[PDB]
Parts: sequence; structure tokens; C-alpha cells
Amino acid sequence: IQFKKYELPPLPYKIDALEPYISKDIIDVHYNGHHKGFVNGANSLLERLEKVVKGDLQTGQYDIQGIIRGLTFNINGHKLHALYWENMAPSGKGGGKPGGALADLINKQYGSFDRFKQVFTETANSLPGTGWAVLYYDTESGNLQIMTFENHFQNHIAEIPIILILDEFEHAYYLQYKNKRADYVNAWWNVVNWDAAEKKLQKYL
Amino acid sequence: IQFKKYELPPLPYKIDALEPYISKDIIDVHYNGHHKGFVNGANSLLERLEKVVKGDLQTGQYDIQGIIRGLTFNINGHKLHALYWENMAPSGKGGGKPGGALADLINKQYGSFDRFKQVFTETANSLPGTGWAVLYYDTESGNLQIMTFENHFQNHIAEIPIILILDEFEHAYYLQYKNKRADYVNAWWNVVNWDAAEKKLQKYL
Amino acid sequence: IQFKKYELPPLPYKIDALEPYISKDIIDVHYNGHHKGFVNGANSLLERLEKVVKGDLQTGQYDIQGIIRGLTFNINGHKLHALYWENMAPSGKGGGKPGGALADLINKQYGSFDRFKQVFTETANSLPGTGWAVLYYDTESGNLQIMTFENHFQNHIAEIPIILILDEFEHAYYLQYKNKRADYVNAWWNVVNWDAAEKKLQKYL
Amino acid sequence: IQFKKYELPPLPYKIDALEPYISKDIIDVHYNGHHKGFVNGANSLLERLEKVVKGDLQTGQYDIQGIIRGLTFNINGHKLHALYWENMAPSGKGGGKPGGALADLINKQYGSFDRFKQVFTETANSLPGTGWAVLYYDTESGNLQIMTFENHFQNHIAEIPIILILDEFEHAYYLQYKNKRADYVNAWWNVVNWDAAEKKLQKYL
Ligand SMILES: [Fe+3]
Ligand SMILES: [Fe+3]
Ligand SMILES: [Fe+3]
Ligand SMILES: [Fe+3]
Repeated sequence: IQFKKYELPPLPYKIDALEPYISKDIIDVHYNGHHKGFVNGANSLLERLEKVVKGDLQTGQYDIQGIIRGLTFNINGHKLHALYWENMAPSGKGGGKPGGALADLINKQYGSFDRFKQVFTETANSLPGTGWAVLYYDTESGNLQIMTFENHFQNHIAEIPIILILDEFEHAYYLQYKNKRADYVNAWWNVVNWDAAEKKLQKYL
Repeated sequence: IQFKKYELPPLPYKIDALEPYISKDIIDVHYNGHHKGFVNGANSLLERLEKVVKGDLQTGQYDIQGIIRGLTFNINGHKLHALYWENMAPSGKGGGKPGGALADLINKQYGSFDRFKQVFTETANSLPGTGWAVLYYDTESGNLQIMTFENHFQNHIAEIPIILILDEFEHAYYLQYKNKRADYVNAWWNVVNWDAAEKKLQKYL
Repeated sequence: IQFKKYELPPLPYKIDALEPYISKDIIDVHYNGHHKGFVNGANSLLERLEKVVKGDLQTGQYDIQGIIRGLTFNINGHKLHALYWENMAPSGKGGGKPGGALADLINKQYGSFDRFKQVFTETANSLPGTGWAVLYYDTESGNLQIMTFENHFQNHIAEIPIILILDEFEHAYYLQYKNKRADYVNAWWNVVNWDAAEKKLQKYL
Repeated sequence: IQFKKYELPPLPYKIDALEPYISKDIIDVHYNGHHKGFVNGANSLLERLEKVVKGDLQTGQYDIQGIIRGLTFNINGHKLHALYWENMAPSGKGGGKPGGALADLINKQYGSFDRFKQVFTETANSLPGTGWAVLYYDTESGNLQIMTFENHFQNHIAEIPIILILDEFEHAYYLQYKNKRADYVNAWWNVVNWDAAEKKLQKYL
């Protein structure tokens, strides 16, 4: 008996494909260092949890909250980065405005893409500390719900899909933007994979 | 322009259907008081967010983190309780053991339902403070991942479905069990809607 | 080598001394059940941490984040309740308005005690989930800073003293007020130990 | 009526005084960028809270949880960095081992400074995400309690003094160590201001 392990997905493009918005130096360590670290961290914790389940680690030889909380940290660390990479694309394929159903929903709920961009940027910059900014598609209400995560595992909304995702941990921009997170946020719009976003949304319509 | 509002789902059974495991007094206020409060809280915050989007509330007339964080609190409060009600059933329909694919997965990953129950109960009782204990079906790895939430919005794992959900806020058991949360957890197994659980799991296989 | 253990302080009054604002039934289990549970939880975790330090628990036989986070949960659980009991007093000795330096500071920063009461009550009721509402005396700025804690260990401000403390976990009022936390908050003002508060403030002036 | 504003304390040394353990480039932006940002953020929120108190911002023109939570974030951001700067010193004045009462307490509770260093380093590296690692002096138990903070405001222990403090946000080491936080932690021991630590501890004995 055991749990299936996680696997680092391949990057959808070269590490420099996002320049000049996000330097290849950032992407390189962000993917090969940070993301890989989450896959590894999640897997080692799964191996440890398997031992708890099998009884190879008996009472007093583990602290369950440390394992469980470490798992939500690493698993989300992996899942969110995997979404992050696929949510971006080199300028041209990336950037611009959304079309199809996504654009329609955005207009109905925010008036226009231009307004949405403002509100999202504003909400992303209001995030106290490290975390993420995402646009959910609530399959229950049909609302494109904006949300900011603190760390990788706090503030998520249960079961619904992430359509737009922006990494706000400092390692996602520091080497290039230093402490100017807001400039990184502005630059990020230029590599958003709107087509992938529309494609994902379609799956829930 | 606006967001669609949330609606309190009807209870799947009478308020006393879960006795003697969970008194009708608890269920009554838990549903009509607590759950309804989340729907209302979420909706009023949505109305407020609409005003921010439309500009009826201008700069300096709102604190976005208060709205956004209040939304994750109330929206999850609503969604999780909605899952909670459907995840239980009067003794007979509720309780017992799971069958089908769910039982198979449980045996492959935990050895047996008996072991799973132990590990879940142990993990649920380790929760520091109020929150939830859930069993996820990770569509990525195929793992039935156990997790404890702190409050309604901390520790969730992105996008994956909740198969089993246990409410651990004090209002879910205090009136009947006082501070003996562990006794409430033991009693809860008797009303778990395993059929609904198998049904939900099937949807992702 | 070892760490000193914590001790449950004696209650400053009889368990019914706070009626009719907080029933003796609540106080009884709140002190003998909940508070005692924190002292015990903190001590057992300290014993476990001692074993990690001494090496009796070797690598792979513990998950440090579980121990450390369990310690902040239980230690604060103990400390905050200890402050809570001393921050209240039977009607007469408790309730009313503050005098001395505390009253003056309140007037300078909030205009009046009445205004302060309003803002504090408003802030306490805005707390999403379980936790606490406190009035700090920031020794750095001299500000009587209001704050809400989520659970027992989130949102504290480093090193400064708590002058006013209100428990907002459901077990502090459920048996008597059920889900009407706001009514409990209003009733609480009637047992606030303003003299003890003035006394504590004096120590930092 | 109003609240007193916070002030950025002057750096205790030149921005390059901590090299080669922490580059002057990091210190420069860490102090002039990050720390200053917290003082400013705290003050603007205080100004806003004053308006809520005075009534210049009426109902519906603010979201109290956003103000209150933003205050704990920024105030701690300021206080913790202020402690951080004073807790370090150029090599010579900094680094080495503690003496006096601090050393004795460390020996009684951890066996030796060497063991303490190991446990602290281990605990600091276990921190999931950004935050801090601190050594508290619990005035209640007399325990030198280790703790890791998540972000600037989560996991603190009420009212007790911080003797040792290590910043674990990525901006404290990224420019020099990139994602190798553990190497930064090892290097940090070389600039710990043990004398200041002993001095602060003395105040509570
Ligand atoms: Fe990242
Ligand atoms: Fe509930
Ligand atoms: Fe309590
Ligand atoms: Fe810092």
C-alpha cells in the first residue's frame, strides 16, 4: 500500500521565453529550484505519511500536524506553480486580451476587460506578504471570483477551478524587480496565456 | 453588471434525522443560523464588491483585503456546510462502510477501511482549534488525500474535490458534546453518507 | 536538561461570579476543561520537545513543525485564558468605565470611552471565525491598539502587553448565547475588570 | 484625537557592515525599501483608522478587517525588522557564542550552545514559506522558547520578549543566496549580536 507520487511537469517553453517581462534567471531557478523543491517535498512527506499509515512509524515517532500541514504547503506549491507556467506564454501567444466566453463573462461582471485588469491589479497589490492572486470560475454561481492567497495554502475557495493565476512570492520577481512587486504585476499582463484561460473555462461551461 | 448571489440549499433531511449522533438542536441552528449566515455574509460582500467594481465606492471608501478575505471566509463557509449536509444521512442510509471504487482506493492506499478510519480520526482530532477534516480525491495523483482546514479557508488543496468532510467548529457539537470533540468525531462515522461519497468519486474516475 | 512546565492559575472568583453575563456552566468547562487542556497540551509538547533536544527522539521520529506550531497554539491558549480570567470580575468590581491613565489615553485616542466601546465592539464582531479581540498598549508608540486574533496564535503584535482581552471562541458563549456572539460581546462589557486593566497599564508608564 | 505615528529607527551600522554574510545590496533595500515600507504602511493605516474613529469615514466607507489586519502586518513588519537590525552586528562585535545568564539558560535547557544552534537551525529551516525564526524568553516559565512565524504576524506568543530573531522572508537573502535559505541561515550565526541579546535578557531577570 502507498500513495502515488507527484511529478514535475515540463516547462511549456524555454526559460527565456518570457523575457523581458520575467528574466530567464528567475524562470530557471523558479522552475528548477522552487517548483522541483515542492514536488520533492510533497513526495518525501507522502513517503512519511505512508509509514504512519502502515505503522512503520508508531505513536510518538511523528507529529501528524507537521506532516499534514507540510503536505498542503508542498502539494499546493506544486499545483499552483504548474498552473502558473501554463497560465503564461511568450509575448504574442501571451498577453493581449481574452476573447470568447471568458471575455463575455468579464464584461458582464466587470463592465470591461480594462476595468477587470484594474481591479485585479489593485487586489493583487493589496496582498500583505507572499502568496498568489487568482481569478476563479465559481461553477456554483458562475462568478469570476478574484482572490488572493497567503502563502500557497491559505484563502483558497473549495473545489472551484483557477482560470488566472499570478505568483506573488518574492522569488517570482525579486532578482529582476527587487521590492517593486507592483511593476512585476504590471509586466505580467504581457505574458498571460488568455487562450489557455479561455480553453480551461470552456471545460466548465 | 453584477455577480450572481449564493443560495442556501435545502437540508437533505429533517433536522432530527441525525439523532442520536447529532441532536436536532444543533442541526437546527447549525443550518438555519450558521449556514444561512454565510450565504448572507457572502452575498452582502458581493454586493459591496460590485460597488467597488462599478466605482460607486471610490478609493478610500473600502479596504479590499477586508472584502476579499471576508469573501473567502463566507463563501467557503457556505460551500463547506453545503457539502457537510450532503455528506451525511440518517443512520441506515448513513454510516457503515464504503463500497465500489471508493472502498477499493481506500484499501490500496490505507490497507483497509478500518485503518483509514483510525488515521482519519487521529488526524481530525489533531486539528488545533476550529476548522474541518476532509478526504480529498486528488485527480492528479489519484490519492485520497486527508487534510485538516483551520477556519473555513486555510489549508485547502487547489481545485480537487472533497469526498469526505467533517465539520470541526465548536458549534457543530458543543450543545451536545461540550468540549469532547473526539466523542463527536466517533459518533459522526455513524451518519457518513458513503453512497453519496462513492457517487461523487465516480464523477472523477 | 529540560524546560519548566506551565501551571493552571487558580480562578480569581467562583465559577458563577460572572452571572448573568456568562453562566457558571460556561465558566466551569471553560476553565476546568478548555484552559486546563492548554496547560496539559503545552506541557506534553514541551516534554516531547525536550526529547528532540536530548536526542531521545532521533531524526525521523518527529515532525518539528507539528511540535512548534502545537506549542504556539497551546501556550497562547494558556496565556490568553489566564489573561481573560483576570481581565474580568463579578459585576460591581467588574463593569463600568475605566479611570486614571487608561481613561485619559482612551479619551485622547478615541475621544471618549463611549466611542472606544463602539469601535471595539464593532471590531470584535467583525472577527471572521474563532479567536480574540484585544486592546494593546503599544509601549513603542503609546497607542492603545485594537486587534483581533484568529485562533489563539494569529495576528498578535510582538512583545507588547494586552490590557483588554475578549475571548471569541464559541465555547466562551455558545451554551448560553448559541450563535449570537454579538449579544455575548455586549454582555461582556459588564464584567470587564477595569481596575486590573488600569493597574497593568500603570506598569508600562 | 489621533494615534502616534511610527518612526523608522536608524540602522545601527553601515549597510555593508554585515558582509560577507549579508551583502550591502540586500541591507540597502531591506532597510530603505522594505522596513521603511512598513513604517509608512502602518502610519497610513493609522491615519485611516483615526478617520474611522472620528467618524470622517462612515459606515460603508471602510472594511475594518482590512484596516486591522493591515495594521498587524505592517506594525509587526516594522517592529520585527527593528529587532532584526539590533540583533545583528558586524563580525567581531557579532557572531561567536553568548555568555552570562543567556549562556547559562541555554546550557540548562539545551545542554550546550552547540546543541541549541542545531535545534534552532533545524527549526528555522523547517519554516514553510516566508516568515521568521525567534528565540523567546518566556517570563512566565523562564523557558527560552523557539518559534517560527509565518508572515510577520502569525504564531507569535503573547507579550513575551524576543531575544534572538532571524528574518526568513526571501528578500532577506535572495539577491545573494537565491533559493538557498539554509546557507543564509548558516551564515547568519556569524553576525548575531549576542551581547545585545544578553543585555535584553538581563532586563527580564
Ligand atoms: Fe513561485
Ligand atoms: Fe459548521
Ligand atoms: Fe476560551
Ligand atoms: Fe525582512
